[PDB]
Amino acid sequence: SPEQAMRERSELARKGIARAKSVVALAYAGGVLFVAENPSRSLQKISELYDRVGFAAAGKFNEFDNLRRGGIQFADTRGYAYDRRDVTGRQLANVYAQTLGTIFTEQAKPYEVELCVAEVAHYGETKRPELYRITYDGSIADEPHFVVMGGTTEPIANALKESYAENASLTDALRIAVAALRALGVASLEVAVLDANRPRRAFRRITGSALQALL
Amino acid sequence: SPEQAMRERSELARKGIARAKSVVALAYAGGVLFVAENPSRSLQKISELYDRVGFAAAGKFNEFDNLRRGGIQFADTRGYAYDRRDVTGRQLANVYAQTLGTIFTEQAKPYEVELCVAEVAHYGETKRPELYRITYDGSIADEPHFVVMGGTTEPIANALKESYAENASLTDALRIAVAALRALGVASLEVAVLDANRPRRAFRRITGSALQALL
Amino acid sequence: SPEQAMRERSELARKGIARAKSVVALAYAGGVLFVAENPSRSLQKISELYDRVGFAAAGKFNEFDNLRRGGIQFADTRGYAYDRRDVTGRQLANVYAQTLGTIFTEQAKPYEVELCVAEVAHYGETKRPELYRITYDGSIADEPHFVVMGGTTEPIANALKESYAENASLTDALRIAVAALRALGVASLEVAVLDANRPRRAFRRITGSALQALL
Amino acid sequence: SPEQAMRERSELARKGIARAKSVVALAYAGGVLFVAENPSRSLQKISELYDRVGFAAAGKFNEFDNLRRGGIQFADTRGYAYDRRDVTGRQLANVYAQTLGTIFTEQAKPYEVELCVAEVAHYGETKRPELYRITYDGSIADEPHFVVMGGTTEPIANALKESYAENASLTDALRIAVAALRALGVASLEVAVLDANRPRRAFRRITGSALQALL
Amino acid sequence: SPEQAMRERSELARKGIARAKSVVALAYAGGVLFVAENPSRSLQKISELYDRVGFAAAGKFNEFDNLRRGGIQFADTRGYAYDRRDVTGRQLANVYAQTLGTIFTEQAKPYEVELCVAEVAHYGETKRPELYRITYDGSIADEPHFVVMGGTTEPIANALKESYAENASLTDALRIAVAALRALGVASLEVAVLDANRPRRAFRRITGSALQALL
Amino acid sequence: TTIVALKYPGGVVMAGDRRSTQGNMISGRDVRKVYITDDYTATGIAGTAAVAVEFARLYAVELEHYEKLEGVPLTFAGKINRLAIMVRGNLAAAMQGLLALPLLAGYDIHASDPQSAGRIVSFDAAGGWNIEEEGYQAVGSGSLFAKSSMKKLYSQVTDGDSGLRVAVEALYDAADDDSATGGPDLVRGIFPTAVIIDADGAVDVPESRIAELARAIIESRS
Amino acid sequence: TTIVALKYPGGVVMAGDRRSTQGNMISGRDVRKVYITDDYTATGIAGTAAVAVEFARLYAVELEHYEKLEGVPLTFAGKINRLAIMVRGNLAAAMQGLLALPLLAGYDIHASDPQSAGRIVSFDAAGGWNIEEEGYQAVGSGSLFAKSSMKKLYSQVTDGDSGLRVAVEALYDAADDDSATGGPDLVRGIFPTAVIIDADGAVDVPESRIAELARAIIESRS
Amino acid sequence: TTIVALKYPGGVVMAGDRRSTQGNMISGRDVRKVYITDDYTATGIAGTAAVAVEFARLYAVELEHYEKLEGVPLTFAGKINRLAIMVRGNLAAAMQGLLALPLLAGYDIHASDPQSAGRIVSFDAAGGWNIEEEGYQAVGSGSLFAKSSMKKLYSQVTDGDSGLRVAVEALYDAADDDSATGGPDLVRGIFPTAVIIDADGAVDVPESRIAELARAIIESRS
Amino acid sequence: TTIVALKYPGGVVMAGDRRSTQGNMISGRDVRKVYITDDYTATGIAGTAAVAVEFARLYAVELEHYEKLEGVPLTFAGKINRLAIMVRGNLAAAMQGLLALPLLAGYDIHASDPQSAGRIVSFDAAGGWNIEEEGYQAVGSGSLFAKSSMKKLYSQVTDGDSGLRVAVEALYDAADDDSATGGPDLVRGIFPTAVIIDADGAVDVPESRIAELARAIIESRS
Repeated sequence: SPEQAMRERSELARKGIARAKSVVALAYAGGVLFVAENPSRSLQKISELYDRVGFAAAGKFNEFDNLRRGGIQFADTRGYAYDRRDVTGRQLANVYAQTLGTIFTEQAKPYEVELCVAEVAHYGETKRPELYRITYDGSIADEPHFVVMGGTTEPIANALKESYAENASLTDALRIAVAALRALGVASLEVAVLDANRPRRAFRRITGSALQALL
Repeated sequence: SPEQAMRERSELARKGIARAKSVVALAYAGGVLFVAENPSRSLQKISELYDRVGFAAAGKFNEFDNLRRGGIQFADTRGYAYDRRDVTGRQLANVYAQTLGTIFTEQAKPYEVELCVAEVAHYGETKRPELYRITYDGSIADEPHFVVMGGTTEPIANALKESYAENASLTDALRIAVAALRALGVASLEVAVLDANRPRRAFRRITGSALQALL
Repeated sequence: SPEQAMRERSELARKGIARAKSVVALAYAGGVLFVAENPSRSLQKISELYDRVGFAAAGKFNEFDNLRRGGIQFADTRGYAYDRRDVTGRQLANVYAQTLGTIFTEQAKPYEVELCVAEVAHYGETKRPELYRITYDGSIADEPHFVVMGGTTEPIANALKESYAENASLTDALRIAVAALRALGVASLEVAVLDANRPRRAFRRITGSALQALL
Repeated sequence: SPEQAMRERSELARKGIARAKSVVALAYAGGVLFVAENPSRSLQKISELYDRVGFAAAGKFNEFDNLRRGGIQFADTRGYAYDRRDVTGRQLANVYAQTLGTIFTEQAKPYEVELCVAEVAHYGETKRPELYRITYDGSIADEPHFVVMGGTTEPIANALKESYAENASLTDALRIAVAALRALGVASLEVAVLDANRPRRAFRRITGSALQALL
Repeated sequence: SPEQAMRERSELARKGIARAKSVVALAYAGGVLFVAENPSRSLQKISELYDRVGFAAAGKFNEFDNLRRGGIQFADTRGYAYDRRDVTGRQLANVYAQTLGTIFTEQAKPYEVELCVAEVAHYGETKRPELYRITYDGSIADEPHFVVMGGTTEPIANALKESYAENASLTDALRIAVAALRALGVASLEVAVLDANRPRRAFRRITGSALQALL
Repeated sequence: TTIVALKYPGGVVMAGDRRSTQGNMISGRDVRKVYITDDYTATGIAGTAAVAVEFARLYAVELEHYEKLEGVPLTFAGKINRLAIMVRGNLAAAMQGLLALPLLAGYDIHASDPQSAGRIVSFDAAGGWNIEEEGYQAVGSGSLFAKSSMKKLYSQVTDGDSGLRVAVEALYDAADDDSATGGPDLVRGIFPTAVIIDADGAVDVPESRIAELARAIIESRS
Repeated sequence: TTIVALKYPGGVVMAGDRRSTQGNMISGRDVRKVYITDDYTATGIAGTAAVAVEFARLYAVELEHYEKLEGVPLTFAGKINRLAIMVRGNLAAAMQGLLALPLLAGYDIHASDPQSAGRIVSFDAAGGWNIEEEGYQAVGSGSLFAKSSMKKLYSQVTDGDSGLRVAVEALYDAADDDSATGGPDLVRGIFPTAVIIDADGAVDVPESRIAELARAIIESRS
Repeated sequence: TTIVALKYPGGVVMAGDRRSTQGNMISGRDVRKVYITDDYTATGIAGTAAVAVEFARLYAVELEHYEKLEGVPLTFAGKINRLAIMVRGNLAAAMQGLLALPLLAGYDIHASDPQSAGRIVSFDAAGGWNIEEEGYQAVGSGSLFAKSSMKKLYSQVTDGDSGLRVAVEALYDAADDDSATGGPDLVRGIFPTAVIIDADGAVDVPESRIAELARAIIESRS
Repeated sequence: TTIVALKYPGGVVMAGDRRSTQGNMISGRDVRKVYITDDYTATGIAGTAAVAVEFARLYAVELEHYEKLEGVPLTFAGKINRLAIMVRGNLAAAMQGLLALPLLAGYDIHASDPQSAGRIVSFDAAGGWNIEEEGYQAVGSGSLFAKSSMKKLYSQVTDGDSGLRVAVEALYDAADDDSATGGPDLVRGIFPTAVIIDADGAVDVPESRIAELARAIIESRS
């Protein structure tokens, strides 16, 4: 039955998501913070999409790497066609939702990926950071506080919900994120920030000695 | 047998539409009023199609967003080809019915959406507003008073039929719509109007302080 | 096996046609009269194909609307290619039959429609009106007196057979058609005529006060 | 099994021609005589293909009508390419055989038709008329005396075999054909002749007063 | 069921990989060392991809030979388009992961191959050699010390884990690799090195009397 | 070739000559250059006769096709836009000698004041359109003389008959000053064609009225 | 080349010469330039002989093809439109050197008055068509002389034979004034071809009648 | 053609003339060359009238299409880029005579200081754009005279009324020194069109105010 | 136009004028021709202004696109190759008048010696590139005068300020001997733009420093 096929496909995608590392994206005073469990130093699950737009994912590496490349290609073309300030995270989230829905419906195997797109305000502007979560079937949700991806997200989400504090500093937010994600050392962590204080490009990786000092 | 496949596709679409928020489009003295249960502030289920033509939908977001973009593309092309006053809501409703029927019959998964196209009179012209409802299979119907989409529509339809008043004011119409939809708060509501008194563009969103005061 | 699948497909089309409003087309002294039960005011089942050629249909609206558009496109192109008087109702009926047969055989879901193409004589010329009926599978039949479409056609067919009179006036023909269709009011009725007395375009709608007074 | 499918397809076609009207094509002194039982006055089962080549068919109307149009297109193109006298009934019979075989093997539903291609001699030339019967699967047979198509052809074939006489006049040939087909009035009869005495175009229809008087 | 197809496709690929010769790629002081069991002298499982990038594989010969040619074509085009020093082993590993995932998902039979890409530092530059292992389904992993491919890999992996020594010379590394691979002779072995001391092209084969003396 | 169009209180009138020449040689003495496209529109095309007939036929088919498909005729702006698009599409062929200049007259049923519902639209070589507000327009080789005659005679227009007479006189002046424009033929009895559009629709003026008007003008100038 | 056509009460007649030349050299003395396309239509084509034959054959094939497919012949307007379409499509090749000008004569069986059912249609270089109402037309290099002769001689046309005589005399004048049109060759016995169309169809005039008419004309002018 | 645009404290104003000519002949006397594209932008196109109308319509359609699709209007840089792309795509047609020069006036609602939120953008034939910082710009055949008049008159601009008066005077000077630009017609009552953009949006200036200003300038120069 | 670049111990400096003309007429007084393509490379393009802006924007977009996709910026050779490909792709349009020559300045972070990490790259019309080893380069219509001035002034370059002064002096000389280059306008206060690249990145020189240097040069030459 077509309904049986759809349920089996959804079960396969959900099982793929569950057997994966966890990623947390949380808003803090300076912008958005991405913390991921990544033992690899070369393969990155956190990346920049555009000047004020960042990307995080959980699942099979090649699939969300392809989605990352497609999103970057879309964002650069859209920024060139009209202007850099015309690109927003909502457009990228919508494109990802449509693409993932098409993949889930039409492709032979569904994408076992769970995506988050984060946007911060421009320089010298005030605006609450926006977080959008996209699932395997193409569903889109707006998360106002934090996004948790991959693995068993119930304990992680509960810990984040209890420990969340608005307008927290970078060090405090990082400590909260690692403590919630534990339920790790300087290595086997990928940390990045969308910093609203930067002039043009907000994305910045925090690795090595600086991460060890903050952690 | 193919008939089993057809009934299973219809059941899948009906289940998808039922597990969704409800939308109400009702005609009042100043035009047409759209009220939707939308917790999110960025995703919109109510939109403008053309100068006097508005659009509402219920179901999977990305599907009716794709249909929204297609209808906008059709309306702009038709208006450029002949004239702005040659675009009517009947043509958009017919195009939506045709494309929805084609998708239901041929696509891998049927679209779990229900659409409503509303039209108001031009400036300095009197005409009863038109409401068209299009379902997943492509069936198109004309509703003279109100259209209810998504969720359990029987109680909402019964409440509207009991409380509907022709030529009601905007405040009375909004109160009736909210009362029928409840069977909500200032937030988690999307309110829009096709206002027949506007010179060219009738679509207008009612949000924030205005929605708080009027409701 | 192909036989079982074809029988199920034919049964699906027949059940689709059965749960639909009835249409009657009958020849009278002035030409051809179309009477349909149409509660809607905007969605119309009776239309003009060409100067002296009219079209009636019963079934799913989007399907026979698509067929109507295709037939109009064929007729206009044929008239422009050779001449207006070289377009006949026989050619349009044959094109419709071939198209419907191909759709039934090759398409995923058969068209649940039944068509009638009617033709009258030119101005200042005497000729018996011609009525052609096309079914879902493409079978084409010539009905010399009347055509009944959709729903349970047996009672209306017998009522017309008992009540039909050749060379009847417009009022008498409308009374007979309404009486047979009942076995309705001014509203929820669509009435049109191919009038052989018109100079070029024979199609004319009878709606509103004229329909009320004549009936 | 592939053989099960082929046998089922052949049975479907055989039943398709079985429930159809019969056509008899027989050679007489003046050429070839086609006699069919056809109540309709607009739908024609007997037609001309080329100057001395005529065509008859029995089965589903739209299918053999498509075959008729294709054969006319082939004949006119071949005649223009080389000469009018280079087109023969054998070539049309062969192309029909190839087309019908391809349709039977490849198409979703086989054509439920049987064809007869007849040819007579040119003006001032003596040659026995040729008749070719083409079946639903593409089999082609050269019939020297008469061809019977559609319905239960056993009694008609036996009656013709007992009653046929070479060099019979047109009136005697029509009497024999009608007697064999009855086992009919002026109406519900289609009579045509490939008359070898005509200078260029041999095909001629015999309808109305001439048919009523001659029969 | 998608799950059923994927598990009978994964076990097919695993069985194909298992019945194959084992390859070891391990880092040593001078760069990277590839040691494989290859009795043939013309068919080679170890090859160069680019100036500082080498390739090793285990499985069906024609499949990873096709992958080798594709990787070489990608690397040369990338080097020509931008520069030779813009080509890294990480990009080649990513391309291999994409291609292998697509083949596993879409092709009729998945490739029964297991790839390893090795990169060393440039001339006069210090950097730890990088090893990437790509499996049949497109999964990509980073190995810091050694990679074992094909056959029963548990004994060789344990032997290397026990006996691996960082900064070991070429002789010590070759002896350890051969000892672990045994758990054979100068013939039926293929030995190659990515040598970081070479000016431009690092890949160098060690065969014949040189391999006899070194081993 | 000359086609004139002018508004009168409550409607519009549009007239055209009958001569078609190939060089200096007269090839046609009874060509019809004014066509009734729809119930309330009439178009007249100057230039090559073949292209004129082709555009008239194609434009009428286009409008009828849209009306049959959508069940509602186009607004006047839509008709203007379609004609302008068709003119723009022929620019390449016009550069090759297949030139056609259309002039469109209509009656807007959706206008507010019915007495001022007449509309005259002129198209230039680039496909642009302009709704003339001076009340008259002309196209063809003799368009300048016709327009300059209408400029002086337009004060006399008060109704349909006066507008028709002024149009006929303008065509007569254009034929008087231009050799490619055919004047009223009193020998063969061939006179300019005319179409009058008002609230009741568009109707062809019978040749009798045009003949009497032309004879009166001819006797006036004698 | 010269092909004339003229109407007489109750039908039409179309006549054509026989000479075909390349440059100043005579290459053909017995070319047939008038074809009977259908039962009630005849077409002559002037210009390059190859293009004339090709268009005649293709037009006859097209008309018979439509008649066979739809079981009913085209109306006269349909045939005119198809011929005009081929004329328009040949414009690119006509500018290249393969020019062909057709002239169509027919008898409308659907006409109201049988005495006036004959129709003559002429096509110009741009593909536009015009139905002659003066009763005669001509095409070819010598068309002007033939038309100017028929203008004087058309008052004598009262039936089929008088019309045939007038057509032959017009061809004689065209051949007398133009060197590319062949006259009656008495030495070789080659005379113009003619086709007469009436209610009974289109029929070729036998060579003896045209020979007698040409001899009478020649003795008259001596 | 001549279109002037200038900034005043708190907004921008754009004015344009009404004449349209083909060569030396005056063909249009009431053309409108300034269009209100969005709530806060207005564009004027000089050159071929047909291309001007086409670009105005298409640019407005594109901006409104983007706003409808994305739910938010383009930033001023986005609008500038779309207009520049449109200009660049017309280079082939401009080399063939269908040239169109746009001048864009707008109000940057996202600008920090409302008193300096007016923006003027000029385009060249190669599609490049420049945001004028001198406070005034002009396009058209008489653009040089208009710019040289505004250079002397711009010290008097202090509000919307003064800016409108200076724009009208610049148009008057351009029409005075150039024959292709139409001046204020006191006979026909046709005056240049104007659009004023401020924080409240873009509004068409009523004809009465422009008529008063033009009459005052005319009596001042008498 | 003129854009100069020169290396100094520890970095590179690159300056450009502000004038843009259309023939002999000055149309722009504050054009910015020197861009910061990325944190360590600046690009200045001489020729058509539209093409220069388009190439600068596209080159910056391509560099950032590669950096975002691959997770590591291009090497200096890769950037040079991409710019050369971009130049070569414009040759067909350059023959049509859309000519543009770029000059690239950079600071190679991967170079062994920081004191000599500045790089100057010049491109020709055929896409060929050359890394200048004499320490200075110039492009534009006035490039010859700038290069001949820097050939004499380059012995004074010892740090960033000396290099900036030499670049401004070279631009002053180029503007002095060439009318297409704009000199320092003391009336409007418009001065050449400059970019300084060193180990800390690429930064724009504030206008006050360049104004001071230009005033000093002008007083020295008075």
